[PDB]
This record gives sequence, structure tokens and C-alpha cells, in this order.
Amino acid sequence: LNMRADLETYVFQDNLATAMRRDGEIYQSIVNDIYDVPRNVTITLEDG
Amino acid sequence: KKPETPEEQQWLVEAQQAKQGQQDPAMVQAQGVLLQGQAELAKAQNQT
Repeated sequence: LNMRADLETYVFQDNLATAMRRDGEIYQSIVNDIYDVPRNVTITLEDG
Repeated sequence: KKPETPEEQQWLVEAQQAKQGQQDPAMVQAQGVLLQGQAELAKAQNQT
């Protein structure tokens, strides 16, 4: 429980120093088209 | 299962309808070994 408390402050400490490190994996970058922003998310449209 | 889109989307939905399209002729084709016995009824009418 205290280990999980250390891991609770892990995200609120490490991410500042190292930079970034938002979780998950989502298409935002080059190699074909970019971003994911417009409207609703959708099945294989908007950036294709 | 249906798509939960964990890191992949385009390949899921594409091959989903394609796999379902393979199932329909395949089950009927599986009867092909027993179609030999059904062909005896066809040959029975052919010889006459």
C-alpha cells in the first residue's frame, strides 16, 4: 500500500524531470498522416 | 469480441468482414467428402 503510494507520486515527480511520458499509445506522428484531433474518433477516416 | 482498438484498428475491421466471408462457403465445402455419397444419387439419375 505504501509502495503504491510511492508509485502514486512517481507520476507526479518523474514526468516533470524526465519530461513528458503521458501513458497509452495513440497515432499523432508522421509516417503517413499526422494527429488525431478533428471531431469524433472514427474507423479509418479523417486522416485515414 | 468486436474492436477495442488497443493499438490497431484498420487491420481489425478489414479482415473481420473478410474472415466472416470465408466461413460461409467453407462450412458447405466441408460437406464435400459426404458429397461423394450425394453424387451417387446424381449418377443414379444420370445412368437412367
